[PDB]
Amino acid sequence: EVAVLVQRVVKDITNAFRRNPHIDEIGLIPCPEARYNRSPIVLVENKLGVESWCVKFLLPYVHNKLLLYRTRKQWLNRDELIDVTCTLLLLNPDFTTAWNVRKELILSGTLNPIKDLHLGKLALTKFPKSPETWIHRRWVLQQLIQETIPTERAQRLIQEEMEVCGEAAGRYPSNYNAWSHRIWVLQHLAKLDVKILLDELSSTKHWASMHVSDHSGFHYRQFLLKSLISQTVRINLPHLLEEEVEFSTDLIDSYPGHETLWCHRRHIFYLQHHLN
Amino acid sequence: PQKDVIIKSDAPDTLLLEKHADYIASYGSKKDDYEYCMSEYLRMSGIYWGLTVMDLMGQLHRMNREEILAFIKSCQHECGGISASIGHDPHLLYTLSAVQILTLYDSINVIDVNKVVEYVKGLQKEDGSFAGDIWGEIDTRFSFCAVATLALLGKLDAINVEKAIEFVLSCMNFDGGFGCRPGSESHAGQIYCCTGFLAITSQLHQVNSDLLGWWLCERQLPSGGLNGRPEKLPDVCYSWWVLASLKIIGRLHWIDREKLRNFILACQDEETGGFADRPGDMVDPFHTLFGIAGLSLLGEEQIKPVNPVFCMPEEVLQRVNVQPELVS
Amino acid sequence: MKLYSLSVLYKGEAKVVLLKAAYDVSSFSFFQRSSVQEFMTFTSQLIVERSSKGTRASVKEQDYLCHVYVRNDSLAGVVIADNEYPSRVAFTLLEKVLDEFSKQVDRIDWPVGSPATIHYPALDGHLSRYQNPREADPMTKVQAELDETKIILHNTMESLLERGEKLDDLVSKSEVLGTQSKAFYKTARKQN
Ligand SMILES: [Zn+2]
Repeated sequence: EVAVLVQRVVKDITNAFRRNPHIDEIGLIPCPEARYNRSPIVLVENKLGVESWCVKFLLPYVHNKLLLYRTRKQWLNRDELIDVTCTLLLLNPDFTTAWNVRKELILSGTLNPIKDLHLGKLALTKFPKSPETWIHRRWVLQQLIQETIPTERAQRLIQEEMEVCGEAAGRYPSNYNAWSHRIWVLQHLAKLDVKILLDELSSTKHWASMHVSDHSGFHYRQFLLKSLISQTVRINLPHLLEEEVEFSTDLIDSYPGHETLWCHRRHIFYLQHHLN
Repeated sequence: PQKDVIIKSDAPDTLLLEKHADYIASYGSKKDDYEYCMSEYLRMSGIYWGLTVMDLMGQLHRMNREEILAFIKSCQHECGGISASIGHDPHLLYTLSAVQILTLYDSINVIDVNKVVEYVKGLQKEDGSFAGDIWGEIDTRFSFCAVATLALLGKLDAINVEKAIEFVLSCMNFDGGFGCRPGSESHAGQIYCCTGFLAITSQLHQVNSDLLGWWLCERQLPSGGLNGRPEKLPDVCYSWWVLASLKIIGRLHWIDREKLRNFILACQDEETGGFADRPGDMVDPFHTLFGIAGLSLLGEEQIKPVNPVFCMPEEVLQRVNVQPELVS
Repeated sequence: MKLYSLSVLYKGEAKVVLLKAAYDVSSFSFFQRSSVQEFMTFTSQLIVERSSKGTRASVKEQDYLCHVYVRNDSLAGVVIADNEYPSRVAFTLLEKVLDEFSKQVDRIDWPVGSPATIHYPALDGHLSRYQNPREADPMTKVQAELDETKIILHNTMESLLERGEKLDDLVSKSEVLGTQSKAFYKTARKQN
């Protein structure tokens, strides 16, 4: 009867997306024991929650039933696969195999690549540092190419990544994996477009003012300026450096004792000295 | 105030070698299916941490030898690579973890050596980079995992060594540090891989030992501990990666060894044993290795000399004749 | 650069009494907001309970940075922020509140004060007004006062505690924290 409980929840989770497509985040609530005839998953408005007593029995079941599919010990239906990989990655996004199974389904024309971008987006709200989610997302994004200005549909995709990279950086202090992926997008998806590179500078000017001691965030600042030099030989590049060195000085005079602000200043100074 | 931990007066200040061996031996004994499934995606590395930390303390015999060797054999797939556990997909991280374990037990022929090398070859790209698996994830860790595995197999030249070095040196930033990809932020972990890479391939002369060492030394906080990046709390795992890198580039004498030693010892658990990341947090076999290996580099006589590149006992790597030259 | 808590408290000879508080739990995850809000109230009581009348301290642990001003009289004030938020700037906001609070509520209503009895809707506003220190009223009369006053620092919450008092025992025996919060504290620390 314990196996019956689990099949109910994975339906309740699958149907939870039928309830509301745009789910904000997935969390965890401390319910020491099961509530009577109440599904362990509880969604209020946009948010989705999972009771603590559920994780003890659900996770090892779905984990086991995916290894059987990998060892050819039990055949799972096409729709069963996208349902067991779904509930696994909402509990443990670091499961490489679970992502790889979806990598196969997507490439076989079974699964829609966008559904993983919506799944990963939910995985980054509970596990914002989990590298496998970022690793998988890089593979999906590069797969969405090839079925000098990027396509408008790609421009909507790039700005979409800028939002999930920012929120993931806002849930964990100096998220290396989040900013490293944000840089990776500009390198392949944006091709270091001089247009987007400038717009992203102003978008992160406020974050740096509200989030110092974040070398990962300030490195993104450095990466933007470096790429602006690699494109030229429009907007005056030294003028941008004049504004940034003053912007950094403003934050040090305001908030002292941050080595990121000092390391950032040195990195800016190096860009100024190497233009002559 | 600057971001740093505060070592208390009642904090551990002596090496508890016995309670560390008993912790690793008793770990995994608890039938916790949840914790197993939650960490099965890195079990091959989890055993590597467990075995290596025991062999450093001369207690490797307390571990089940046959069961582990039988586990690794049934983890190797048809494509040659070795997965983290039974049923998982093969990867360089666990291919390296497997070989490292098979090197400790001197049972490298449990797994087809030839098919392993062939798996590493196919992951190398045209530029010289390496992928984690067949899906093509690019990272400098995988460049390290590649040459580290092949060096323990005696077949390093099997890959394009010339282009492999060419890619790693392109990941060097301004501060002298390394990142995941060319242009990525400098990270102590990726530096540990790249410095270890250039050590095996014998290219440490193309590394600014002064500038890179300067970056690594700036990671030492007033508590004595080390962090991975600026404005980060000190961490034992980071304390090892920064320490080992210094030993590689030949700038180990710059940091305060006595302060760092007291930081690592403070992360001990006088009740259960093992090392945590910071004094007070929960311990785990992961940090237990880097805590022991960290003290070994500082010259702890109760612990066997550890190799900074492979994170393995020196007596083990002396047997298989692999000891890359370090900077004087 | 955020302000997690901002509460005005009274300290009698029995126990510290809650008067008026404002919480901004927008940064945390959705299902921890109900718990960590009670912890910022549980800590706020303990901080004032140990603080002597006529001092000022600041306990630093993890992400929390509890600033407190126990004035010469009975009442007090606790503001909790990040390690990123400036120390003395948090006291500029803290002193200004305790001044405008005494001009609204008499000394008679203080020892028997309550969040539902005290009329003072300025906390929910100032907590959002003073989020970014770049926008703050520069009172030089109290700023020159803050400079010549060194603040007592505490490395942990156990720094305030006695030699035999464990914080884990105060959590499970608290009348402020809930059963959901009591189960959250045991899950939070034993994990990381
Ligand atoms: Zn750690």
